[PDB]
Amino acid sequence: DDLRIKEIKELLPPVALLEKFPATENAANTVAHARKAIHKILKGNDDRLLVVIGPCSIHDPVAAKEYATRLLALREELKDELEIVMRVYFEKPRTTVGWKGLINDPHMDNSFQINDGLRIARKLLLDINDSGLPAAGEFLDMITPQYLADLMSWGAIGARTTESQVHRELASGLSCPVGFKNGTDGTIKVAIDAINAAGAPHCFLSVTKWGHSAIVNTSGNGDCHIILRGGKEPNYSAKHVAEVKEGLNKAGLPAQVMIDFSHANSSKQFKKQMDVCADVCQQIAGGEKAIIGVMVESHLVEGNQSLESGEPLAYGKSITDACIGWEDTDALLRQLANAVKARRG
Amino acid sequence: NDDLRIKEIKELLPPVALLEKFPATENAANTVAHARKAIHKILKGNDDRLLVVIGPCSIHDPVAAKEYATRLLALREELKDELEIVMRVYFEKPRTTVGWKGLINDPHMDNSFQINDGLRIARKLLLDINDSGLPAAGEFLDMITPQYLADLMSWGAIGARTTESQVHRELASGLSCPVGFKNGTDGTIKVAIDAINAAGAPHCFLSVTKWGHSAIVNTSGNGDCHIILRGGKEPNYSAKHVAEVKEGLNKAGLPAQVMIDFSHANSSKQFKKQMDVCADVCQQIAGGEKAIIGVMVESHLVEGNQSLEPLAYGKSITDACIGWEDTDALLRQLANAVKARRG
Amino acid sequence: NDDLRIKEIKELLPPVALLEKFPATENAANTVAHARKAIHKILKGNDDRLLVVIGPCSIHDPVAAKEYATRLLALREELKDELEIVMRVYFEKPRTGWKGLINDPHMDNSFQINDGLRIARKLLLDINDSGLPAAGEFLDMITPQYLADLMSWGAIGARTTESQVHRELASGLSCPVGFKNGTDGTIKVAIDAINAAGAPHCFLSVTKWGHSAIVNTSGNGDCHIILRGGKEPNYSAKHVAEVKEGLNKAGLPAQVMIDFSHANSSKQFKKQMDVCADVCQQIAGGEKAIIGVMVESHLVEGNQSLLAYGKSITDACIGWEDTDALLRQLANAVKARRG
Amino acid sequence: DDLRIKEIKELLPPVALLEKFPATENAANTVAHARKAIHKILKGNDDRLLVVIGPCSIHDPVAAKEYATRLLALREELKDELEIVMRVYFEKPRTTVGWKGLINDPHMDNSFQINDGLRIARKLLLDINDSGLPAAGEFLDMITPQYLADLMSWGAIGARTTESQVHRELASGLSCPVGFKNGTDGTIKVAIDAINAAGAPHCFLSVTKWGHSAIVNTSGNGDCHIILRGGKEPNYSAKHVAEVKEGLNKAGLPAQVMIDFSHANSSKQFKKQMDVCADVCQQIAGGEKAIIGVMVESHLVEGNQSLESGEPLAYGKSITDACIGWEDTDALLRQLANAVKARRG
Ligand SMILES: O=C(O)/C(C[C@@H](O)[C@H](O)[C@H](O)COP(=O)(O)O)=N/O
Ligand SMILES: O=C(O)/C(C[C@@H](O)[C@H](O)[C@H](O)COP(=O)(O)O)=N/O
Ligand SMILES: OC[C@H]1O[C@@H](O)[C@H](O)[C@@H](O)[C@H]1O
Ligand SMILES: OC[C@H]1O[C@@H](O)[C@H](O)[C@@H](O)[C@H]1O
Ligand SMILES: OC[C@H]1O[C@@H](O)[C@H](O)[C@@H](O)[C@H]1O
Repeated sequence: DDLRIKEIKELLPPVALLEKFPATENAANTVAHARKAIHKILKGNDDRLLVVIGPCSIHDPVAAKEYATRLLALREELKDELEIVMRVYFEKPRTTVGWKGLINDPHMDNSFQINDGLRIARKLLLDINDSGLPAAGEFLDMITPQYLADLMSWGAIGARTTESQVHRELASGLSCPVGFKNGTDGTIKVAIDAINAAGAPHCFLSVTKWGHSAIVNTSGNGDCHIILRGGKEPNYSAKHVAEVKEGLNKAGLPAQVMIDFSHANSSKQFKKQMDVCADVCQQIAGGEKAIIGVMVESHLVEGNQSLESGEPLAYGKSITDACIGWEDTDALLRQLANAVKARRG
Repeated sequence: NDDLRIKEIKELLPPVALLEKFPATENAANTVAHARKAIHKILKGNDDRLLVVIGPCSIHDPVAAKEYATRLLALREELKDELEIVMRVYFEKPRTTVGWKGLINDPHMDNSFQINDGLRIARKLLLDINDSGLPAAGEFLDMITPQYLADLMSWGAIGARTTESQVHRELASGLSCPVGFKNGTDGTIKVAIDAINAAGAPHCFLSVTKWGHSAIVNTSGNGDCHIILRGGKEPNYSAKHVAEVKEGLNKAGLPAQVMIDFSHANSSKQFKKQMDVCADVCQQIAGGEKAIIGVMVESHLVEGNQSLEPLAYGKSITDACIGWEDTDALLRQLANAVKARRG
Repeated sequence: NDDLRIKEIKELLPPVALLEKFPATENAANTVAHARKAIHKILKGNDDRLLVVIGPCSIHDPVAAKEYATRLLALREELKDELEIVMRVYFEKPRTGWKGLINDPHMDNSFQINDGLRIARKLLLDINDSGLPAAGEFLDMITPQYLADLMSWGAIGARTTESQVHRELASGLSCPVGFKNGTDGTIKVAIDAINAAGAPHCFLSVTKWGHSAIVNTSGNGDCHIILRGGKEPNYSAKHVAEVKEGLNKAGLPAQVMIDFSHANSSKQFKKQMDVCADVCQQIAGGEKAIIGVMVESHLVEGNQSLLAYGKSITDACIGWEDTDALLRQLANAVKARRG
Repeated sequence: DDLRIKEIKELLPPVALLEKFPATENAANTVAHARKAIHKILKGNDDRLLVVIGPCSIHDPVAAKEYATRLLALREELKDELEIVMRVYFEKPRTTVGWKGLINDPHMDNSFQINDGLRIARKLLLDINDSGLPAAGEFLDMITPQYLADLMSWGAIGARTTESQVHRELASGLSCPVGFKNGTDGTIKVAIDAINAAGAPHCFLSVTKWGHSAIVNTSGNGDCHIILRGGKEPNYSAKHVAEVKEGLNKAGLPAQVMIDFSHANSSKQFKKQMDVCADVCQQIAGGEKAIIGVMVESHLVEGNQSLESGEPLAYGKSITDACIGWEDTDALLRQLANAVKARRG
C-alpha cells in the first residue's frame, strides 16, 4: 500500500491557528454583523446590494491591508446603499502550472510551506475583520475552511466543484452564506441542484478543529445563492437575468442572483468589468430587485504581472488574473450605490 | 463565529483500526496485486484482453453481494483468456441532489448513519471478495474513506460529477490502483483529459493519514489513468464518438484508449439498453478497434430497481441494473468480440 | 530549545486498534465482569473466600502461559467454594535486562512494542475467554488503555505507590487495585495511596483514540494493601495485627493481601511454602482480615538466564506440584476458618 | 471500559500553546544560557552556586511577576557568585489530596480549567524568561512537560517519584539538567539509581507535541544530580554530605549535591531555612566544593494561608507550604554569595 505516496509531513491543527490568532471582539462583531446583513438581503428584508470586491488572489499582505483601508472608507460612505465585503482569496485554481497561492506557497518560490501560509492567511483575515471590514473567501477543499471560515462573512464554492457532493456537504455546514457558480456553458441546473443539496442536513466525514477525522452532522444551509459568471457568451444582461429568475422560480427557490463582472462576463478583459457594471446598474436603477449581489476583481494597481524567479514585483498589482485598479474601483462602487438609490427612489 | 450549522460531531475509528481488525490475507493481497498488474499491462497495450468492470450500481446487502461474487468469479475463471473481470463493489454514491449515499454512510439505510458499522461491514465484504480471488472496483467520492479500503481495490473510478475536482485529481495521483475518469455529465471530454494529465503529476496537499490525523502529503503521480465514456446529452459509445475521443487523446499526447460505460446516459437511463450498447461495442471490438480496453456494466442478481418495508432480494436500490441471465450472456458476447479482434 | 535528547519518534497503534482487532468475546467479558464483582464482595466483607493471585513472575512465552492457564483453571473450578483464583499475567519485571513481553516480545532488544501489545492483548483475551480471570501490574499510564478491560485485579508497582500520577490512574481503573507497603515494611505510603485513589481526580491522560485529553475519575473504593515485607518478612500474625490497627486508625477496612514472594520469602522461592503454612495457620485459626494472597508460580520451578520451557526467565517461582499443594492448603484453611 | 471514568474533555495540544506563546529571542537566550551555565557547574568548570529559589507554588501571575523582578535584580547583582533561577512550580504532589496547582485548577475553585491553566502557565513562564530570569520546575505529570519544557532551565523530580521508571525515562529525554530528590525516608540510593537510569537511553510510550501517543527514543541525560531534602532527620550537615559524596563516588558519579533548605531539612518550619543557610554557608566558605546548588522556598510575604476558608487571599503569600518572605530572601542570597566568594578565596 501507499506506493504513490512519497512523504507525509506534519500539519498544524486548526486549533493551533485559532489559539495563535483568535478573533478579536471587533473581528467577531464584523463577521457576525456582515453575515446577518447578508442574510437580511437574501431574505428580501433589505434592498441594499452585496458587493464582493477585491483581488483575484492575495499574494502580499501589505498591499492587501492598504487595499482594505481604502475599501473600508468606501464601505462606510456607501453603507446606506451597499454591503461591501472584501474579496480575500488565496489561490487561483488553474489547469496549467503556476503559483499555488498564498497558503501553499506564501514565499512564492515554488516550494510548499503550508504551515507558514496558513499562519499568514489567518493573520491577514484577522487584521481585515479587526479593522471593521468583512471578508469573503473561496472554498476549494474540505480541510482549509477549519482554519479560516470563522473569519468569513460570505464564501463561494469553486466553479469546478459546484457539482461535487463533498463540496455541497461542506456548504451545508458553513456558518456563512454561500454562492454557487453556474455551469461553464452558462446553464443553472447544476447550481440549482447545489443550492438544494446544501440547504439539506448532511452526515459525513470531516476533519475537526483538533486535526482529527470525525463524523459530522450539519443543519443545512439556507443562505445559498447562484453566481452568474457567463458561459461561452456573457450572461449578465436583462435577458439572461430574466431566464435565470424563471429557472429559480420553477425550482421553488428565491429568484435572486449575484453577478460576477469578471472573466467570461467581461470576455477576460479586465476593463470590461466597467461595461458589465454599466449594464447591471441600468437594470438595478430601472427596478431590478433580483440582483442581490455582484463580484468584481479589483486591486490597488490595475492589470497583472507575471511572477519571475529572482526578480521583485510591482506593488499592489495582481500576479494572477488582471484586475481593475483603484480609480476604476472607486467609480464602479459609486455607480452601483447610485443605482441602488435610483431603484427605490 | 463557529459551528452554528454543525449539529453534532462523533467519534470515528481510524483506518489503522480497520486495517488491524481486517488485514489482507495472502490470497486477498495476491488478487489485488495481480489484477492491478494485469490492468496496467492492458493499459500499456501489452495485453489484448478486455477489462470488464461489472456489478451492482451500489452494494447494500453483503449476502446478495457475496452470492453475486460467487457467480461472477466462475465466469472470470471461464473467460480469463478474453476478459479481465473485476466486480463493481460501490460503497459510495454521488447523488444528483440528496439520497442514500451508500453502505458506508448508512449501512442500515434508516438515516442512522452508523458509519463506523458501515466501514467494518464494507471492509469485511471487500476482504472476503478479494480472498475468494475476485478483484474489486469502487468509486472514490469521499476524501476520507479511501484509507480504509484502497489496499483492497484493484481499480477506481472518479465520478462524472467530480472529474473536474482538484481534490479528486490529487487523490487519484496518490492511489495505488489504476483510475478511470468519467466524461462530464454534459458529455464534455476535455475535463476528463485534464483530469488524466493532472493525476499523472505529483502533488502536495492536505489529506488524512492512517491514524486519522490531517497532514501534508506528497504524491508521486499516477500514470495508469484513463477516460470512461458515459454519454452526455446523447450516447457517446459509437465508433464515431470513439474516433473523436481517440483523436482528442492523441492531441493531448495521451494514449488513445477508452473504457466504455454501457449504462447511465449511454443507455438513456434504461437498463435493458445496456444490451444494445453491448451489441454495438462488440461490433467495434470484433471489427478491430484496439482502443477499447475496457467496459463498465451495471449488473445485479435480479434486474431493475426498487425504492427504499423490507426489500426484494438481489435488486438494486439505486440505478436499474441488468439481471444475472443477461449478464452471463453480455459477458460471453464480450469475450467472443475479443476472440474476433485477436484472430 | 526542544528535543535535544529525543532521538527518534515512531508511530504507536492507538488502543481502539487493539480493541477492534481483539475484542472481548462474550465469555471473556463475563469472566472479567464476574471476577471483579466477586473480589468486590470479598473486599466489602460479604464473602469469606480468599482471593488468590498466582502465576509467573513475568510472561515471556505465550504457549507456556496458556498451558499454565489450563492447569490453573482446573484448580480454580475445583476450589471455587474456598478460593477466588486469578492468574497473574505480568508482562514485565521492574528492575534497575530484558524489558518484558510488551517491549521486547522477541527477546532480542528490538523494542517491537506494537507487536508486544498485540501479543499481550491476545494472550489476555484467550485466558479470559477460557474462563480464567487475570491480574495485571500497572507500571505506566499508557499501557492500561490497551489491556485494562481484560483485567479483574491489578497491582500498582512497588516503586510507584507514592506517585500521585499512579494514584490518579488507580482512581479511574474499573478493577480492584492493590498497593504494596514500603520497602522498610511501613504501611503509611500505602494508606495514603488508598485514600488518594478513593477520591475523584481530574488529570491529563491518553484516550482509546491515542490522543491526550482531560479525564475526570470517580475514585476507586476497591483498593487494599499488599504486604510484601520490608527488611524482615511482615506476614506473621504479629505484623498482621499491627497493620490492622493502622488501617483501623486510618479509618480504613482492616484487610490485607499477603505476597508470599521476595522479601516475605527472603528471596528463596520454596520459602513461599513456609509463608503458606504460617498464613494458613492464621486463616484456619480465624484471621478474617487476610482477604488475599499473591504467589509466584510456574510450570517448572526455579529460574534461568538469557532456554528451558515453562521456567521463569526472571525471579524464581515454585513449580507446578508445589502450586497444587499450596492451593489445596489455602482452600483447607478457608474451610477451617468458615466452619 | 469507562466504569470509573466520569468525563473526558478536549485538551489543547502542545503545538497550540507553542504557537500562541512562542519563545522570544531573549527568552530563548535566557534558557540557552542558564542551561549551559548549569552544565558547566555540574562538569566542575565553574565555582558558582546554582540557586533555585521562589514560591512553593505559583497561584497568582501578578505576584509571580513582582517576585521575578525583585529576584532578577539580585540575579544581576550577585551573578559573579550565584546562578539564580526562579522556582516557577505549576504542579504540586500532595501527600494524599489537595489543590494540585495552577495548571490543574487555575481558578482555585475545583473547576479544573486545565486549558486555561496551560495558557496562564506558559504565558507567565514566557514573561519571566523574556525579562531575563531563568525558571525551574518540578516535572510531575507525564503530559504537561511538552507544554513548558522549552522554557525551563532546570527541573526536579520530586521525592515521591524519584523511584518511578516513567519519571526516570522522562528525565533521560529532557533538554534541561534535572535534580533527583532523595527518598522521603532519607534514602540516598534511590536518587543515585535515578541518576544512572536517566543517563541512559530509553525507549518508551509518551505523547508528542501534537497530543498523540507514540513510541519515543531518548539519548540519556548526563546533567543529573541529587537533591538532599532530609529524611526522618535533616541531611544537610557536613556529616551527611560526606556520606553522600562517598556514595556517589562509589557508584562512579561525581561527588556533587544540591541542598534543599526546606521541607524535611527545615522540619517544615519555614524560618529554619535561614538556619540551614547558616550551616551550608559555613560549609561552602570553609571549602566544600561538592555543594553546587541549593533550593529555597521564598515568596514576597512570609508564611502561608488557607484556600479552604473562603477568605479572599492575601497578596504575595503562599497557599501551599510556608515560605520565607522577601527581606529574609535578600539576606539569604547575600549570605550565599558571600560564602561562594569566600570558597573561591
Ligand atoms: O456508479 C456510477 O457509475 C455512477 C454514479 C451513479 O450511480 C449515481 O450515484 C446515481 O445515478 C445517483 O442517482 P440520483 O440521480 O438519484 O442521485 N455514475 O454516474
Ligand atoms: O516543591 C517541592 O520542592 C516539593 C513538593 C512539596 O512542595 C509538596 O507538593 C507539598 O509539601 C505537599 O503538601 P501536602 O503534604 O500538604 O500535600 N518537595 O517535596
Ligand atoms: O489550502 C490547502 C489546499 O490547497 C489546494 O490547492 C489543494 O487542492 C487542497 O488539496 C488543499 O491542500
Ligand atoms: O509582553 C508585554 C508584557 O506586558 C506586561 O505588562 C504584562 O504583565 C506581561 O504579561 C506582558 O504582556
Ligand atoms: O508497556 C510499555 C511501558 O513499558 C515500560 O517498561 C515503560 O517504563 C513505560 O514507559 C511503557 O513504555
